[PDB]
Amino acid sequence: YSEWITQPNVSRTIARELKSFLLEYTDETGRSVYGARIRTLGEMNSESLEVNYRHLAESKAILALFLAKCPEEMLKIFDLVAMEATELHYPDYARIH
Amino acid sequence: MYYGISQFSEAYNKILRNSSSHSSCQLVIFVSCLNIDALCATKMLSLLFKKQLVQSQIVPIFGYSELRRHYSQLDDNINSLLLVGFGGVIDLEAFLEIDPQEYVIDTDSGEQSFRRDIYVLDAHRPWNLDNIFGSQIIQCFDDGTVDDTLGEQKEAYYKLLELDRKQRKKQIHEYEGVLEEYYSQGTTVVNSISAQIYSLLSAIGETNLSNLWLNILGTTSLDIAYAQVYNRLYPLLQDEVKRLTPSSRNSVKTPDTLTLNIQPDYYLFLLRHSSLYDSFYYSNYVNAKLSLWNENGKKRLHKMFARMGIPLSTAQETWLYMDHSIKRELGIIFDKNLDRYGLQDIIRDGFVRTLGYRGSISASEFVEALTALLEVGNNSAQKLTNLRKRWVSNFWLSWDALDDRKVELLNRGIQLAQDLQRAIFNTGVAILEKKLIKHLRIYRLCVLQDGPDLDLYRNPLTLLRLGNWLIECCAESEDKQLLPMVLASIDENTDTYLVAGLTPRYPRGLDKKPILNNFSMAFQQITAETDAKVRIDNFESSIIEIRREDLSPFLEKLTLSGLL
Repeated sequence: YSEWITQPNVSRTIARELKSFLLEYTDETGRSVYGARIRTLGEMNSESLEVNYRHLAESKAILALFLAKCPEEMLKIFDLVAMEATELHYPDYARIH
Repeated sequence: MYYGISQFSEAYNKILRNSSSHSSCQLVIFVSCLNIDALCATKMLSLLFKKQLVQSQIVPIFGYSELRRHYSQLDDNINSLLLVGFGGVIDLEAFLEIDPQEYVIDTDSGEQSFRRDIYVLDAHRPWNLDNIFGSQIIQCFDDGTVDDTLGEQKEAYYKLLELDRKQRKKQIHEYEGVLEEYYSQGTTVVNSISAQIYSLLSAIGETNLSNLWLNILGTTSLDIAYAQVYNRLYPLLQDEVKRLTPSSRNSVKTPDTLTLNIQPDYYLFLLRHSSLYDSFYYSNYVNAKLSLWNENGKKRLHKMFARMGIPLSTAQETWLYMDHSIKRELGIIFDKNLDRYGLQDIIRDGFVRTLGYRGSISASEFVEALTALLEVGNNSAQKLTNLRKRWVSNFWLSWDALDDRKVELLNRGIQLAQDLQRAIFNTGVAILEKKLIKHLRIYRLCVLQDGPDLDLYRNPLTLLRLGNWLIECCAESEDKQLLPMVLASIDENTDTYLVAGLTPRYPRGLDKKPILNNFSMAFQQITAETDAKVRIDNFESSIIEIRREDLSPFLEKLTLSGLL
């Protein structure tokens, strides 16, 4: 698994995949959950984004399997994706964290 | 009319001719305390009469009762008075029981002259026409209003005075109509007294950076309530700053250099002494735009700093120690962000002063410090008199804070301003959370019955702080109709409410003709009908104090009256 996550074509695809998850996963009310959580994260000036695993098991579940089987690599990618998502949502959050 | 803007010099020359000598003190300055603009005007005036070595007395006065007290105990040696910040809106000749034949001297010739001048330095309007035209002793300094506007009222006044038959009846009915349409206008302030005195100094040639700063301060005090007037006067202040600024460029900061600048002075509350966070938080305008009195508005403010890229810890640093890169960049950060929140009117160019190495102060911050000193710097009628004495005594703390030799007292003013605005904000969120405002058909009513800080709101200025905070919150909502407001607070010691009748105003960024305070004469009319024991001797006659039991009958008659 780790050899697969670190293969750079796969890694770029994984980055787009988790970014798509944080953008387009919704509550059944249609709200993007991770939109709201990123909004809250910046309002709290927090370094941590709470991701629910079941939401990833519900959409693009291969990423959830990778996250279970190979978390050291996968969290490394998912952190960069989360930073990109919040920097998109809050420009210059790189100055805060 | 009496002394136009073009001829204040003649009035000042008359003051020196009549009331200057090495021999004797002859000039008395009555100044309304609890008025920053009157304070600054009196400071400029006192520096002028210091330089010209005129022996003179200043008496700070709370209201018309204290005026008529102090006037009654002036010796005949006193042949000039200056009434600063009051007296225009009332027939002083009748109120002080003047008889010109009791004051006339050396009439010879179709001519008159008098043993005491009474000059009036007041920016309140409408002028009482007996001061402007009726009296030969009362001498009002005019901004131009009388010559610009009151020709018809002048004509009506003089003809009705002369007009002691059907044509005669129709004419006196007509001119009664004119004068009773001129009276029953709502009250409004049209100028800064300090800029009026500055025009006098310009006519004498006495302008300097001290007097210009005092003019800026007295003028800046109008900005909360009378923004249109401040926008009239701001360009002239820019002209004078450029005229008096020295010629050196890229000047090295030096212990002796007083530099007075035009530069970005944001609409934030005590930015250079607050933290950045607190300067947003306790600003009237920011609270109005963000609806900051509730948790969702607080979340929005956090959202704002997060999108600015400013850490909340950095935002909460005391501004001196806050990150230098952020302070250099702050104008760019505001420009890039505040339109997204509708806070674009935070951007403003205002007057900043710095004196050597002891750090910058804006006119905004300085007037806040001065008001804080006026508010909190230091059998019922006796207790009320002792209270009003405390406010008279606060005047000299604001006065002394105007001097660079006593900047520790200005720092006391800054601290008291922060804690006052905290009390204002806490009482305000109490009002808006619990919905103390009642939406009566003609005006909004708010009455403070109980709670903390209630012993502050017996001061008229602190009550007006809460009123202005509420009114800024109302104005920035499109939901609310722009009704006038009544705001009241009980004094549990005197058993009297202090009641303030407050104008509405348009939202801060928009531009229209000013809207006038008609609570002044409305309170007078209810007072004239009623048996209630209400006092109306405060100089700002839209503020009264009334016994607790009388309030509900009074407000019932107020809302049944059509005057509002």
